[PDB]
Amino acid sequence: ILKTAYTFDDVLLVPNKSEVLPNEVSLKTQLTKKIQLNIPLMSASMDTVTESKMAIAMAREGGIGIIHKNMTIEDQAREVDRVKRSGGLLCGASIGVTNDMMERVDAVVKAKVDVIVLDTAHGHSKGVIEGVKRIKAKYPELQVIAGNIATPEAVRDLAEAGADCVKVGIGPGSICTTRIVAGVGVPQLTAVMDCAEEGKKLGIPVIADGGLKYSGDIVKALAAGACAAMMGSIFAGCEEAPGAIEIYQGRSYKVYRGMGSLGAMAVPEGVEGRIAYKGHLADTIYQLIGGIKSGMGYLGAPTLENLYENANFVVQTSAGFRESHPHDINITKEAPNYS
Amino acid sequence: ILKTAYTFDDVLLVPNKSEVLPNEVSLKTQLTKKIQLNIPLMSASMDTVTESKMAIAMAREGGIGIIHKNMTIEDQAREVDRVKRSGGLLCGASIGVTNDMMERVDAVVKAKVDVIVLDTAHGHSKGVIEGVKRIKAKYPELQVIAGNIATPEAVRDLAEAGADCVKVGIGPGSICTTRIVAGVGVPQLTAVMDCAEEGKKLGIPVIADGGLKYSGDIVKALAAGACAAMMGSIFAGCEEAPGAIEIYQGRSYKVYRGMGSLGAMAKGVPEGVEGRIAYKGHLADTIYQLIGGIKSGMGYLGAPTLENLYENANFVVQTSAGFRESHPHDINITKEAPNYS
Amino acid sequence: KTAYTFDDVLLVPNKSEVLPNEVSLKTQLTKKIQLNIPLMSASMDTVTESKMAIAMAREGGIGIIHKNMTIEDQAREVDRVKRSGGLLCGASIGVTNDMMERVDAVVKAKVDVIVLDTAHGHSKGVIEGVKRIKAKYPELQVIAGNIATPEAVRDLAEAGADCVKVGIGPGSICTTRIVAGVGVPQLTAVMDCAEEGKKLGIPVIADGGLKYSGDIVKALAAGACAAMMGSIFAGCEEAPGAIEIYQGRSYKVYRGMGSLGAMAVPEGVEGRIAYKGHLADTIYQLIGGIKSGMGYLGAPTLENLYENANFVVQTSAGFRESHPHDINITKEAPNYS
Amino acid sequence: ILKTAYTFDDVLLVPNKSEVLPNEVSLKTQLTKKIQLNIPLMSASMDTVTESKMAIAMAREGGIGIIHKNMTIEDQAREVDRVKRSGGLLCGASIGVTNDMMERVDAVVKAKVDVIVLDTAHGHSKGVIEGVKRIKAKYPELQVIAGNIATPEAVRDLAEAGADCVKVGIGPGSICTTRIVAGVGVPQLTAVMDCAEEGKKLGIPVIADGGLKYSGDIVKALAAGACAAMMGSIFAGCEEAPGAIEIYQGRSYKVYRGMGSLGAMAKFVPEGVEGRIAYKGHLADTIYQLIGGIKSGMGYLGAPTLENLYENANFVVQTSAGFRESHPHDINITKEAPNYS
Ligand SMILES: O=C(Cn1c(-c2ccccn2)nc2ccccc21)Nc1ccc2ccccc2c1
Ligand SMILES: O=C(Cn1c(-c2ccccn2)nc2ccccc21)Nc1ccc2ccccc2c1
Ligand SMILES: O=C(Cn1c(-c2ccccn2)nc2ccccc21)Nc1ccc2ccccc2c1
Ligand SMILES: O=C(Cn1c(-c2ccccn2)nc2ccccc21)Nc1ccc2ccccc2c1
Ligand SMILES: O=c1[nH]cnc2c1ncn2[C@@H]1O[C@H](COP(=O)(O)O)[C@@H](O)[C@H]1O
Ligand SMILES: O=c1[nH]cnc2c1ncn2[C@@H]1O[C@H](COP(=O)(O)O)[C@@H](O)[C@H]1O
Ligand SMILES: O=c1[nH]cnc2c1ncn2[C@@H]1O[C@H](COP(=O)(O)O)[C@@H](O)[C@H]1O
Ligand SMILES: O=c1[nH]cnc2c1ncn2[C@@H]1O[C@H](COP(=O)(O)O)[C@@H](O)[C@H]1O
Repeated sequence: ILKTAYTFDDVLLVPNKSEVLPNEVSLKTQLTKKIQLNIPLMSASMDTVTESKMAIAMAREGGIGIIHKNMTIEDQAREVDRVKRSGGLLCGASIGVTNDMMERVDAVVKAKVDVIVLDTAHGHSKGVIEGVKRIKAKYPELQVIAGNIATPEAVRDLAEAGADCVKVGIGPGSICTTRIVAGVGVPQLTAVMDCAEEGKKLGIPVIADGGLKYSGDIVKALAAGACAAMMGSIFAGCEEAPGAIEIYQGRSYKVYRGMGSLGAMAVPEGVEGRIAYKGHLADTIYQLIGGIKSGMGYLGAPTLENLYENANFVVQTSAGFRESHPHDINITKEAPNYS
Repeated sequence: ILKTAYTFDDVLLVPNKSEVLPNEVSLKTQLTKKIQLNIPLMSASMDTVTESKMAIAMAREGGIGIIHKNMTIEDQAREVDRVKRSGGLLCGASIGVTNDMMERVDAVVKAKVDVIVLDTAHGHSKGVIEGVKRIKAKYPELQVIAGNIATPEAVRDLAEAGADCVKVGIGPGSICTTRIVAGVGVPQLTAVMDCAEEGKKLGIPVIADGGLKYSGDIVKALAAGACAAMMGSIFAGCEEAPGAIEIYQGRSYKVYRGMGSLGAMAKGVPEGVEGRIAYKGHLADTIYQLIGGIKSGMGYLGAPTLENLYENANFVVQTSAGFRESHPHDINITKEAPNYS
Repeated sequence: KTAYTFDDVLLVPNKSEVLPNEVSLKTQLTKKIQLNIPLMSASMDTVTESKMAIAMAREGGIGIIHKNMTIEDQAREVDRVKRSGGLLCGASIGVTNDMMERVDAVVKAKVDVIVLDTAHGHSKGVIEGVKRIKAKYPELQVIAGNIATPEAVRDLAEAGADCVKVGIGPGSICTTRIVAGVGVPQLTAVMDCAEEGKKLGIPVIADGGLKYSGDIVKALAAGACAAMMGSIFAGCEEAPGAIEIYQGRSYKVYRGMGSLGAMAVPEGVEGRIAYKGHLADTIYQLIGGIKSGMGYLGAPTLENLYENANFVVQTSAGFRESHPHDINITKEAPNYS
Repeated sequence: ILKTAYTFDDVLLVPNKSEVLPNEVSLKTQLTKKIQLNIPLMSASMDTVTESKMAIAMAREGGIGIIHKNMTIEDQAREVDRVKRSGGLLCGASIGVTNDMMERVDAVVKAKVDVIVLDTAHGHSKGVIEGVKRIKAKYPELQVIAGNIATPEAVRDLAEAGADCVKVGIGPGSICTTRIVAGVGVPQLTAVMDCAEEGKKLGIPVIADGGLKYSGDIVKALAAGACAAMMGSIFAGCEEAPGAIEIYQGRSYKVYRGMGSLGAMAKFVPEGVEGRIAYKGHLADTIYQLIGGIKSGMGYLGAPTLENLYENANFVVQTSAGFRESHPHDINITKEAPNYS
């Protein structure tokens, strides 16, 4: 009708002439204008992904973790404190549009938090916009990420409110049912391209949040203009993630649920389930890092800015999708970076 | 060849700036120019969906039930009389193009019915047009819904026949095999927005009938210009629905069949199937989930009213790959969700 | 260009003054051959012989006897049909050395229509075939297949063919598009050939890929004078072969004429299909479906169907909406699955 | 975003007028200007696909096999020698970009190799262009194939580097995960078609490598303009391939793995997977079916030669439903088909 939007599986990157080996690329990126990460990875702010244990591991990996707000204000400030009490580690906290929102900001700021994430289901709303201005009035130097959005117009209005960064993604999450119960959402790839274009026109970087399943998907997001990528599912199985280990018919599992699921709220827009135990975060990141560098090797990109400036996309069909994945083969040895 | 028509699964709505919250929006819709609903929901006129018990619950919930015509004229009048006697409640009655069509209409009008619906497989037929013209000639004050159509040309013809509202949908039904056995039909979303646009010019509202699986599908149908959504499958497993609770493999199910199926025809070539649907419980609990999802969508599009929703709605087309990520993926769902399965 | 098959498209409802019990299914197969209903059984060694061809003509269609037998045997099969009242009968010939001997035999048996069935109808061998036959028998009705292009219609109509069979690859037992990579999606194929055929006053037969009665309507609306089917009639008692039981279920062997078994590099497969029972009740569901379809388009005649037919394309999501969904079917419909 | 790119399964070939029978067509092709093959088939340079046993079988069958480089320099030169001394047989040898690459080239040339393949994940790079130049400057008469690429620009750079032949394919391999872990690649048919077109302007042939499952897939590649087709999956299950015949549940299998898999590389990040495929018996039977399938295709398009096949070939695009129609459907296949599974 208006246009057809695409997600990550609809698209492929086209190989460019390369004069750079995968081990020669640099994954440095600017999260906000005052905060630089060594790798463009962020762990999701959920009660089953990121607490003290995960945030410390991520920051030590060159990324950053966002402490979830599904706890008391006192507890969250203590979680942030733990991360800051172990070296100069970057740490983020989650803030929501509520009645005690400023009291919550006051606590984590005193806990010396680096970045604040103001995430609601609908970022392009009166609550979020006025909320950002209200936070930027008391703490002008505090770095603020707002979300989530899916349109260029939302990027502009959030920038006007004083946001330093915006989170992009309405519906792509593996645990998300927003597009099903509300019928609302924009396919993540198109959403990232449209928002990053407007973002680079105003000087405000964007974050690709949700829908990422493979390392190659991250390369598509980074080549679409995203300054960083947020994942829950990929990190939820890691040992650094909250929750106990469950054994189900010989295999090991970890629980994983959306912040809009029934259990987390204790009308839902998320589900609740389990994912396979992956082990330590370091091993997951290694395969992710290696895959991205390999991708940037194919495109001749030494940095992430060169990746974006010289990336060409092509659309693939259902048949092309089957060709991209391994096919007509009975896999006997599982790979660390696939399935 | 002519064009590409889309269904609900094909599209998604784009979020607008929002200065409203889901608990602040109004769901009041306008069925006909005289009949107003509090929520744009109505139960399908099917022998396994809407009887007096269901029609009562639908009305008290803010919507309206439509009594099916698979029974004697005397019995259908009694079903309506049961609904209207228990409080001042809205009620609908189904009429078909038959020989005793007018006498069936005569009976339900005597039972103080609010709206008549001339539902048939092919609404854009001579029998319906001449049929509506007779009902409107005898009862000029009686509100008439006529279906089913799928093209704007049929909207012009039925409205010209005197209809007050039209019902859209040929094929979308969960129990429907019309598109398979006849090869005839139009994907419901394209069908709805085509007819609603034409009906908007003539001032005749349209009804999105069939094909709605989740609460988000309704939001799409309302944004496409429909004034109300008709559903059979969603309500079929509810307590207020006709039929006994049958147990299959230790789970509770109710029988749900098509009006054009083999079983329904025997009651009084098939274009429907017969099957079972899980028992969902009381209607209020199912309506609550539907309303909540609809109010969320209107919160996302920043629309306080159903009209404003239609005025500022932007659809985007997703592929089968986009359909995958739109649903939950890469996770073993263990806990149960009230609005997803 | 992207070409479509039957499941890609849907017919759009028109204004209707006619009812399904009033329509007419009379069609003109050739110029001087007409059927009461536009259905014909495939000339396959597991579908059509005298018993099937007799049943087909009695219902109002016509069956074509397969050529996978001796010239004497196929001549007897035709006679067995012709003896059983004034019943229509068809016979298939191929581009062979004794093709003229086979033609002479079935003509002597007073067959009504002949069909040259080749994998590639648009070839030198088939054009010579039609032209050589029409020289000896200017009054013998000839169908020629298979083709998929309008150019092929022209070249075949100019050879003296009375009708052309359309379909390369849609067959349920076919692997041509897989082993050769050649073919055209049947709907676009019939639609393109039908338009060219109307210009020349030559009818086209939609052959292969027909699963439901709605699919048959789509072909007729595209401009096909008739529809040929193997799979829908394969499991019937009137079809050749014996009933084989496999793990409790009664099946009949159905196989492509280009499979290893029928040849005794294949372009067909050999499989089993469920026992459907008598042909009469299958036809009753097909005819009634086609009637329903025509009623939706306000078409009293087949030629009126084609003139006012408007197609529309659906996605794979619209496909899942067209079939019955989100319900556990407990009773098998007589015309669906 | 650019145009949409297609896979073999996305398209079909339109039949042409034909005066030729499949038994009359010729399958001769020029792999390079100096090298001619009786049949346009190649085996992949992989440790689970091609060694002297396979190369000899491929050669005797009219094609050529490329010895892989997962062995020492003395071992590979030894394998090449076995093929050359067995009879007047063609043989290829695979080379990678390393410090000992010129030493390895010297060895296989001394073994009288016919063609060198510079195999790498990304042929369009500084390393490969320098390699082709460094080799050609020392061995001007030696035939050099370069890959892998997927763009016409890469063709020009390789041709300008001195390459005699270009291998295309980024990610279509059956055991490949490059498009999944790097998100990089081009659907093979579009790649082959683009690279062949640029090749025709320059006068340099292109190989279609990977993603071929059926004989009909090969025909599309050849019609797109490729000079030959390189296959791993189709050949790896044969007896002449390396690796023992493994058994599982009364069914005999063989091990087939990608050269970028964890097992073949022997921390690292893999771009391939290891698995198992069915035992197909002898290569002679497999080749016979592939040849027969191509001869059939050429007869459909009225093409007596491969060059005549490319010139009058018309492609059409099919949807998902067309894909279902193209394959066998609604039938329980009982007997085994020698060219379909
Ligand atoms: O709050 C939720 C659902 N929800 C979630 C959640 C979080 C992330 C993604 C999806 N849903 N978490 C919740 C926790 C409690 C209650 C409702 C919740 N959804 C909406 C929907 C429309 C809105 C319009 C304007 C302003 C806010 C709106 C909020
Ligand atoms: O004859 C068959 C295969 N075949 C079939 C068959 C029939 C219909 C559809 C597909 N295949 N039946 C056969 C019976 C015996 C031997 C081969 C057969 N295939 C071909 C393929 C290309 C041709 C090009 C020019 C002239 C004739 C050509 C024939
Ligand atoms: O009557 C039914 C089938 N049918 C149904 C039904 C109702 C809704 C959706 C699908 N089918 N209910 C029936 C009850 C009795 C007999 C037939 C019935 N279908 C048709 C089909 C084409 C028509 C064309 C012109 C006029 C009327 C036509 C009717
Ligand atoms: O070589 C591999 C991975 N790899 C493979 C392999 C072979 C064929 C297809 C895919 N991958 N085989 C390997 C063997 C050892 C180590 C890495 C290997 N990956 C890449 C990816 C992008 C590059 C860009 C410029 C230069 C070199 C690049 C290398
Ligand atoms: O329950 C919810 N409903 C919808 N989206 C959610 C919910 N919980 C988390 N998300 C989003 O999904 C992202 C992670 O999804 P995933 O990594 O693709 O599994 C988070 O960073 C949030 O943006
Ligand atoms: O048997 C039938 N054949 C075709 N459509 C039907 C039949 N019975 C009911 N319908 C339609 O399908 C609607 C309900 O389908 P659902 O709510 O989408 O499951 C009804 O309101 C009718 O419009
Ligand atoms: O072996 C074969 N290979 C390819 N096509 C075949 C073969 N046998 C029959 N056909 C075609 O397929 C049609 C029937 O297919 P179906 O109706 O789709 O089952 C026949 O009328 C022939 O046109
Ligand atoms: O591990 C790998 N990763 C990616 N591609 C590979 C790998 N190993 C082999 N290939 C390619 O895949 C081709 C064979 O794929 P197939 O014929 O589709 O099985 C080879 O000729 C190589 O071009």
